[PDB]
Amino acid sequence: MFENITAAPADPILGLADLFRADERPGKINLGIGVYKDETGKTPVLTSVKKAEQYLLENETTKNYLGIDGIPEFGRCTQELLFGKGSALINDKRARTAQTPGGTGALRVAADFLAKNTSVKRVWVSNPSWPNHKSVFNSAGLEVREYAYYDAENHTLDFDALINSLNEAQAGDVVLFHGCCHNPTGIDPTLEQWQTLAQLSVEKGWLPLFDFAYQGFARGLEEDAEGLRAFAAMHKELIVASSYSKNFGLYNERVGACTLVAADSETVDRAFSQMKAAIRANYSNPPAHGASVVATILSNDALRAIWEQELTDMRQRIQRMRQLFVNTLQEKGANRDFSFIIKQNGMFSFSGLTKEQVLRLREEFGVYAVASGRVNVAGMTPDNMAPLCEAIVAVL
Amino acid sequence: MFENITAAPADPILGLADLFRADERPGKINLGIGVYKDETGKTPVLTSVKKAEQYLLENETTKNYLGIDGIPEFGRCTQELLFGKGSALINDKRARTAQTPGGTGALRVAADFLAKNTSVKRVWVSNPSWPNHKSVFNSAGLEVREYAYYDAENHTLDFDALINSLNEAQAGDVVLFHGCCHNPTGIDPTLEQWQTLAQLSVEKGWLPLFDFAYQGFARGLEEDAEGLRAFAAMHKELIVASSYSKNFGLYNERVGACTLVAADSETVDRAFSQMKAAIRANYSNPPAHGASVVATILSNDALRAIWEQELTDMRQRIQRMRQLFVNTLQEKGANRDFSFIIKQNGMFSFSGLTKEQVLRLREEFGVYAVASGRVNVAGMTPDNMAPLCEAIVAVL
Ligand SMILES: Cc1ncc(COP(=O)(O)O)c(/C=N/C(CCC(=O)O)C(=O)O)c1O
Ligand SMILES: Cc1ncc(COP(=O)(O)O)c(/C=N/C(CCC(=O)O)C(=O)O)c1O
Repeated sequence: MFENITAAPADPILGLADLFRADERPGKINLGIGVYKDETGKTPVLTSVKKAEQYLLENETTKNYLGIDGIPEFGRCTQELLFGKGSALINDKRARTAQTPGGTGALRVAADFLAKNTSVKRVWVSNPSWPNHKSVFNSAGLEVREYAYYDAENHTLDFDALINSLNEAQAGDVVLFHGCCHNPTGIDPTLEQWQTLAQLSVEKGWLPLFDFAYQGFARGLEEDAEGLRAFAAMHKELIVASSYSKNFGLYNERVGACTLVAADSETVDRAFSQMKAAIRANYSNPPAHGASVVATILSNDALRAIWEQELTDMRQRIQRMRQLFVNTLQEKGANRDFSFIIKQNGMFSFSGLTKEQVLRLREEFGVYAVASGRVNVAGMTPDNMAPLCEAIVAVL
Repeated sequence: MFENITAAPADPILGLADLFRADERPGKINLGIGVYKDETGKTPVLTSVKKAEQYLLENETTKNYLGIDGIPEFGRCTQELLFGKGSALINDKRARTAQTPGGTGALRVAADFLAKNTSVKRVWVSNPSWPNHKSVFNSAGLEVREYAYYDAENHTLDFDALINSLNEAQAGDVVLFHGCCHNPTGIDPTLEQWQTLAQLSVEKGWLPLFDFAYQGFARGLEEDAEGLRAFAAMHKELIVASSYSKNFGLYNERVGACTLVAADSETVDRAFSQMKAAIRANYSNPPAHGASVVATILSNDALRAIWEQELTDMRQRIQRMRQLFVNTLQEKGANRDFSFIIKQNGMFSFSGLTKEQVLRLREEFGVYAVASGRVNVAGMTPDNMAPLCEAIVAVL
């Protein structure tokens, strides 16, 4: 049965972990996978998370199954983060949330739900985007088409090209938007651009699907949700796939949410029952530990204050690394303008390196980035910055 | 987009939790969902698990992503449980294991892997089986056909009907076997019947898929894997979807494994790369907490001894409830032979109640079972046994 199976191609991102660690030389520097590092080059457990875990250890009395949609408090807290306390969507009970294994899990549940219960056949994704978007949607039987996004000359959002691209999208197509911290470009729509896009998607009959993996890493929790909320104010229906992997540092505990919004309570409840059916036939019900940590923190004033400051600390350290990166590149070498790196949002910079320059960085210098030229600024430290920048200057 | 979606039908099992708890009367008795209860009617966290969780709390330094296939130690420990220490499958490196979110997750990963990478179109499942089998395989685009299994007159395995049923299976079809503790009948093949089936599946060209959710609940860890190992000794290829939900009491942490076996190391590695691709496009990588607990326990002599005794305690309490059930039914009423309940394996008894008798039990008496007549013996206690048996006798 298996003797004729062809090997899968290497994953453009996760496969870097394989190449790394297999690399035996001491000075190697990992700027690949999007995981936060502190100033010592480690990815620690958040202190708020350790405190929540101690509370769960001391107070959990059962591991009995959650409902298919997970912990109710987790869903309520998620909807408040997305839409705002006092939101009309929440008051009118227009939103239902399923706790999922990660943001990836939420994207797949959305895709399965859409493929089986609607007329959706196509998802529009930005060029460039996260490489696993195409994989998730294709796996559900949906085709993926690309829209223009990035002006590489000016390092801006090519808004006119984006709009003209999406003219080929038909009513009933899904359009995927990154909520904030675009992966890989770090360039987000302005509020006015979000507002224009919200209006256009209504008029064109697109179903918005938000991928919201970095809330809090651009400007702040409320600020980063402005685009989503502009869409929520205009649309009867949308889907949000959100992740707590980065902003709680809970990567391996698989903590995400799929939030379904419809015109009214009766409709969203009926539609959500089919989302739950899609979950039941996938992994049955979701993993409690990570989501319980998130719910415990978000619903407690003390823990939430600790966590919000830890998230602020992460955001500010990345911003400090952006500036140090630009300054150190000017030292040690070029003689080219990298000021655009300072304005980018999130953990990545899309640095202008070619595929071959990235290969050379890996092979010659032990500096690891993604072939797209994406580098993880959150992986930079005061200690590794000089060798990193010396390496980049060497490859031009 | 959503205004025309039809509501999903109620889940035959998990939907009981909804009907329960919504039921406001004090004397209600839950014999539905397959979760262990102790003598006090609670589903506690195992002590071995609490100890492992304290160790993780004290020693975990990161939540950085696991590999797509999860914790390496978890996979090694899983393969030893399935195949035995010193197994040829392990020595020849013919098996690869992915840590998954639950046994359900492992079944779905198997199904997706098979649908996309092989010529499999059909899965054969026993009549009766777990209702979610059909849902999982259909969701991957595989059709499900049923084979005969149960002689209800003699409460035995109808082996001749099983064999004649499977004559309609073609080479290249998948045949699903429950490893031990058949859900819902509690009737397993004898070792000699397993050995016959292993030989027959080789000659017929079936791909065996084992669902192994209850290892340790029939006779013991090694004993319960005899059937699987008989198949392993005869087949070049098979798949095992196993769960630690029940035998570690880790239901809501979603701890399972999908184990792929091929003729040699080169083949299983090539095939497993496509299993990892199927996972990446689903939930990306698996939840660490539950699987880390399992790995921590299985790989430590002290913790594993505590856990093995806790599992023995659970198995023996269920056996004591089987006897108390049969004895108490004879008291309080019938006048019918229930001795077959004593010989059944696992947490369920398939009691001979009709759909309407089960409805009456729920509506009139607040006793909750599945419409198939399946009752959770592990939900019976010395304290709830008399009202339970009085209710059953009342409906005949
Ligand atoms: C836009 C976007 N959507 C979803 C995800 C996945 O989040 P989780 O499934 O919660 O780990 C991510 C995580 N991205 C990573 C982390 C590793 C990965 O999954 O690729 C990266 O680009 O390096 C993301 O950037
Ligand atoms: C033969 C068989 N295969 C897989 C599973 C699912 O195990 P997990 O996904 O690890 O929770 C189960 C769990 N069965 C339950 C528990 C609740 C459920 O998932 O249906 C039941 O029949 O009541 C099972 O019996």
